[PDB]
Amino acid sequence: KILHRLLQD
Amino acid sequence: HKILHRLLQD
Amino acid sequence: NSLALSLTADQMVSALLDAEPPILYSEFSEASMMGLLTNLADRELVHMINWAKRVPGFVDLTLHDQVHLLECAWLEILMIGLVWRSMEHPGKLLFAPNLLLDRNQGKCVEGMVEIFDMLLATSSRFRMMNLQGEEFVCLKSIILLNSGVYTEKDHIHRVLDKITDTLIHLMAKAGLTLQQQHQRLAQLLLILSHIRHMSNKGMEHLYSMKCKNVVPLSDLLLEMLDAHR
Amino acid sequence: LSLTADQMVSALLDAEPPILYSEYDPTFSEASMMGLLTNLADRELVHMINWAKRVPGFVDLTLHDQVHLLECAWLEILMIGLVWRSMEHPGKLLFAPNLLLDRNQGKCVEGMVEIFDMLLATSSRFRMMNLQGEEFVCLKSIILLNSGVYTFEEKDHIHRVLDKITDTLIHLMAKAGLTLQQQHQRLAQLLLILSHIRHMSNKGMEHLYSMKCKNVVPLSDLLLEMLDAHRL
Ligand SMILES: Oc1ccc(-c2cocc2-c2ccc(O)cc2Cl)c(Cl)c1
Ligand SMILES: Oc1ccc(-c2cocc2-c2ccc(O)cc2Cl)c(Cl)c1
Repeated sequence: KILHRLLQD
Repeated sequence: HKILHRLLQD
Repeated sequence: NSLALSLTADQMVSALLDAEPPILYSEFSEASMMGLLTNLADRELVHMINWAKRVPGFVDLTLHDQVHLLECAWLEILMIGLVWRSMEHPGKLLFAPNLLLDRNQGKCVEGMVEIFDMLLATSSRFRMMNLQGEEFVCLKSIILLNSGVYTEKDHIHRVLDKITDTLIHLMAKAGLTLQQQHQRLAQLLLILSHIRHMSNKGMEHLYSMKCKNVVPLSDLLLEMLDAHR
Repeated sequence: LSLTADQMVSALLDAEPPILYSEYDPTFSEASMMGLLTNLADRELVHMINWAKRVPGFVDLTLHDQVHLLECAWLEILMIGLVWRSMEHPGKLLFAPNLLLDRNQGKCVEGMVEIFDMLLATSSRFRMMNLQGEEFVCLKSIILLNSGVYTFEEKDHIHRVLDKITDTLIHLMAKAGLTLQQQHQRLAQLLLILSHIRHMSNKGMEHLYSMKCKNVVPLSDLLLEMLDAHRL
């Protein structure tokens, strides 16, 4: 999931 | 037409 | 030309209460269940149109405007009524006194099981927020006027403002502080956001059953349906 | 929760994302025109998720809850931002400072015209209601926490956060010289807009699923996975 990555970026 | 017209009048 | 604006908070409550539609009855495969719900929903629409007239300010509108508001918010009002009827039946939807269904019961019609969860989550939300019937019939009317007013409209927003005054008055009598009054007001109106989303998710399912032609749908429920396309 | 109304306002204002630009040069039909909208929405989507991190109480939630609330409300937030920007341009939607469109231009994409009129009506409502920035950033954050709070259990904390934002709005209206009745009426008028904006997102993302199957113009990978949240 792309969104999952950013939320922990 | 629309049946809604009839019911809003009766 | 006001009529509805001259009312007091008490006269507004009693008007909405006395106008409330009755709780109808009904007489499980996919077609079996979807047939009963279609039958029931068709009969509830007729009573709602009478309830619409007996709402302060609604009769003041033109015929085309009344048609507009009902065509956009008929499914919401059907749902918020369904939601409140099944408010004290946790995990169950009270479509009719002789027709109570559960989550797994709704899976007999795929696509419908998703709507069940949202319907249950809303009644649970109402049950947990301890929604009152006086507060309910206001939300019911707010949806009728608000859901489509964007799609002298100034008068409707005057009525919407006055209905809001009723809730504040309804909460003030209940002994809720000024802070808790506008906090509960926010919570109630934010359900209408969810309720709207349910209708759109529900309006989509009905169109599917129309194209599927598995369940013969009432042509009245058709003219209400294809008004969203 | 331990924030005053003023600190709440500043936090939401400080967290505000830039408006960003598109790649529009008048040199032009129904494709890329929807792709520039796709390219623009994709870039704004990224600022949104870094904006959400600066929203009070949001980072306290689990990662799964953050993924959830965004997947349901990513379009509502983009649209309320689009409306907010298009406020001072009656009959025109300001997607970008260099990208300004009206109804007849939205007709280039079939079915999109219906969404254009609703976006115009919402901005026409904001302008008629004289919406202010401080009120906007609250609604912007309210949508974030409410549009997926019952699509889910000790996260009732979200409601406490929501109630704190409602305290902020009332605090703002009380400073604008409004009476208690006026504060309540305005509060209702603002929150009833969210009912419309939600309806626009539900219809709007039904159009995105349409442009998906109609492979005329591919969309962003993040946008696809984001779209794969209401379709499931
Ligand atoms: O009185 C009714 C009957 C059905 C529903 C309902 C709730 O979700 C979906 C439906 C439904 C199902 C079939 C149909 O033809 C029409 C509807 Cl509305 C409700 Cl809310 C009230
Ligand atoms: O920054 C933007 C850009 C576009 C939109 C938008 C509004 O309605 C529909 C869209 C749209 C169009 C194409 C697309 O791929 C994605 C979207 Cl969201 C918005 Cl709201 C903001």
